[PDB]
Amino acid sequence: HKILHRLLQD
Amino acid sequence: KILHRLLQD
Amino acid sequence: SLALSLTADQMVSALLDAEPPILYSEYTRPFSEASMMGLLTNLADRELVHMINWAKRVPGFVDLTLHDQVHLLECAWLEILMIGLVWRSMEHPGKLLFAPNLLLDRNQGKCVEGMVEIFDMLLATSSRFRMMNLQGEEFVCLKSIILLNSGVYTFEEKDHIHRVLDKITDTLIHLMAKAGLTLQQQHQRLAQLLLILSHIRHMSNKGMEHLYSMKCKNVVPLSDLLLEMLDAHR
Amino acid sequence: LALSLTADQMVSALLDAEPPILYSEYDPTPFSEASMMGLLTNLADRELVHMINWAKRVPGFVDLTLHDQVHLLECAWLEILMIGLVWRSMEHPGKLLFAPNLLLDRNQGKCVEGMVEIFDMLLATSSRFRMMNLQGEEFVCLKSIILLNSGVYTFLEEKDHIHRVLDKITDTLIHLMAKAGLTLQQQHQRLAQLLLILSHIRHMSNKGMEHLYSMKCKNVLSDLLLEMLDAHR
Ligand SMILES: C[C@]12CC[C@@H]3c4ccc(O)cc4CC[C@H]3[C@@H]1C[C@H](Cc1ccccc1)[C@@H]2O
Repeated sequence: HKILHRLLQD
Repeated sequence: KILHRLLQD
Repeated sequence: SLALSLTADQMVSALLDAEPPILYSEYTRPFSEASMMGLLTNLADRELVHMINWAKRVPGFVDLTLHDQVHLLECAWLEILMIGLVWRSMEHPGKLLFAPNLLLDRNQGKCVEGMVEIFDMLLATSSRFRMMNLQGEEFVCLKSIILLNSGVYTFEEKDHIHRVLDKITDTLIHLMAKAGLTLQQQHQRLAQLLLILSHIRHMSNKGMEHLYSMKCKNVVPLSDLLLEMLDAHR
Repeated sequence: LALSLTADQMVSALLDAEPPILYSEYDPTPFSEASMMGLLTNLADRELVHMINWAKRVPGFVDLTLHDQVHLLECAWLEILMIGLVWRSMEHPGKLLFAPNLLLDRNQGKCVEGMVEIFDMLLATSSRFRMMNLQGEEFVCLKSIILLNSGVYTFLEEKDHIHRVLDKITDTLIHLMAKAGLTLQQQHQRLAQLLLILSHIRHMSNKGMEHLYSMKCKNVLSDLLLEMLDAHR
């Protein structure tokens, strides 16, 4: 899991 | 400085 | 696929509209090494959040899968921060405008060690932009090129990216022809702009080293997001 | 001097200046990490001697002061070695032709750690040149651009001389592409595609320097080579 993943979907 | 020399010719 | 359809003019407007805002530094007393580092890593961390939302607004970037979007941002994030810093420092010769309330000269780069070298390289890029009279329309094209180019050769998905890169190239030429430049001046200026990206890449690699080294010697904690973008270059 | 040149004479002058393809001491009688790396660094050291004399033939380079000639070479020497390796590897998919007797795939670049990553990057660059069907006349232009550009902003009227020559090389690339029958739109696009690759070559060189300085300390190896490094230290 990456924070970068989350910010790209939000 | 080797490069200095090889450039000097 | 919509990035392809756009006119040169629509590409410029779409990029200018995507532009992230100029953030402020937390500042205010004279700088120690650890305080200088703290202000910069705090600023970079907040800019990262805005860069990620700017990237999604770069035409054709949403058409990529999530895995590729992560890869391109992990590879280019410092380059993108640097070209932006260089851009907004154009009308401040000899100084780096990290933030409107954080304008630094190279003598203030001595506060942290090895910082001066990157400083002079960054000031040199800003002096190059100023000498070329880099336009804002050209700048936003270069920044998105960095985003799509820097990590493309470390992956059907390339073809799209390459087709978008060609579209941005057409946009650059279109801006120069609109500016009255002759055909020869157009491809010469196009080459001069893209060669600067080689130096921005160089500054980024040296910045990664400098960021990783003073990370292991632990003066200020880095945010987990910044720490993850940095660990991707290992 | 260099501002004189015909677009066609620019090409032929660069083609004539091309250094030779050297051989390694590779004896296929497997190697080790130390031995395989010994061959590579031995080969790079001998290529440096030719690159220096090739740089003297690059138009406009001799017009530079000896201080700036050293600087441009100290910054670009590994970039120039890499683009040449990538160039002579175009016709060998999944393999790097370090020397006619030294052709390697990524599985053998594993012998040294972290070299696998640089190997894939060099292979990806070579595959990109093959996909674009890079021409030798375009290659010699790019290699000379690296020599004159990579160090230009680490260096007043001497800079403008370098940028004047760089502009002429840019004119040459366009001249070649228009001669190949490309539309004006296709020329600008191809010009951009070639120059963006130099950003990745710069990246491979930066990581190559790290892998290199690391084993200057690890201490498994040339005087001229150890001296090129400290400049990037
Ligand atoms: C100063 C710095 C390069 C430039 C970075 C940057 C660029 C644009 C921008 O808008 C914000 C920033 C903030 C981060 C900047 C980098 C930090 C780094 C120096 C450093 C600071 C703290 C610990 C280790 C190393 C490194 O040397």
